[PDB]
Amino acid sequence: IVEGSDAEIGMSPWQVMLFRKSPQELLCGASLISDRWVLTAAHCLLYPPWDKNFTENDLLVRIGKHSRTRYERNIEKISMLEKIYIHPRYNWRENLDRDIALMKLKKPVAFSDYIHPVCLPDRETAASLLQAGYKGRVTGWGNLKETGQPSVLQVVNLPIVERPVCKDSTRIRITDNMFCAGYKPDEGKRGDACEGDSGGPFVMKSPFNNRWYQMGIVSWGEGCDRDGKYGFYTHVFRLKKWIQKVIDQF
Amino acid sequence: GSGEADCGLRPLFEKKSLEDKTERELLESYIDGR
Amino acid sequence: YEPIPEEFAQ
Ligand SMILES: C[C@@H](C(=O)NCc1ccc(C(=N)N)nc1)N(C)C(=O)[C@@H](CC1CCCCC1)NCC(=O)O
Repeated sequence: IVEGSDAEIGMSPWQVMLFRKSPQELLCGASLISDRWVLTAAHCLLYPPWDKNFTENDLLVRIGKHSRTRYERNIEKISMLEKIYIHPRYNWRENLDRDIALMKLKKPVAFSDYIHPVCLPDRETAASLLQAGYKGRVTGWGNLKETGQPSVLQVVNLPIVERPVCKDSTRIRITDNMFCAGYKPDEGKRGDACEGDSGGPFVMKSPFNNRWYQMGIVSWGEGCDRDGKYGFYTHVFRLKKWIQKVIDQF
Repeated sequence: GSGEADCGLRPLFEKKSLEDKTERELLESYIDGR
Repeated sequence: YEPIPEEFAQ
């Protein structure tokens, strides 16, 4: 997170950390959607250009954290993966289209004041909130500047941007399963996700029932918090059906 | 519903009627805010 | 990063 601020305790009870066993290091961000399933970006697990191809036993899932490096005894919960599912049509070759993956935990995690699942949007909710100008929130333990890292979970509120503006800001072919967010060059305010925040949740609080819904997943960007450039996120509702399939089928 | 009842309600905030330091920034933008 | 307990390394 660039130009954000320290999150307050229990502010993102669904924030998950993808931790690599060896070497022990932050891999990606992720989110808890139920007591047995975590959602993240597919490029966190598979991305050939960088020789990345992790499997169930290469990593751990850490839920309920605040501090980036400390083992938060009695607060955080470390879980093991039983199965990883990458969207069958994930296009890592061209534009990172369909950058999504689901992870099944070995055992259900118990909720607490720091561990709680976020909601998945439904057609009605996505349509009401997914509008240009409406702000969302991104959280992560990633880099603070493009060129080091935070001690505590960082957070930023960012406005969703009109599809047109998103297209004309890059040479990469944008698709319907993506959306971008960030402040424009002349808006005075700034901020963005960055390396390390990948797979992290972009959420919005419904003004109708007071619940938090995950609308996107930190996917890609060109640099971090660069004027004229924007962050791109996986459109969670668009892939909602593949999510339901996977879950009630396995 | 489209998420196990209870999802999205944070133990330390919504369930106690407390708000975090910047959540109103979001809500103010769901109409015409900036 | 602070080392995490061993009974997790699986
Ligand atoms: C796997 C991703 C990646 O690094 N994601 C991490 C990442 C970086 C920056 C941002 C941001 N909102 N500013 N979000 C996520 N890649 C390779 C990229 O985003 C490419 C951009 C394209 C690579 C080819 C496929 C389309 C994206 N740029 C790297 C960089 O700028 O640091």
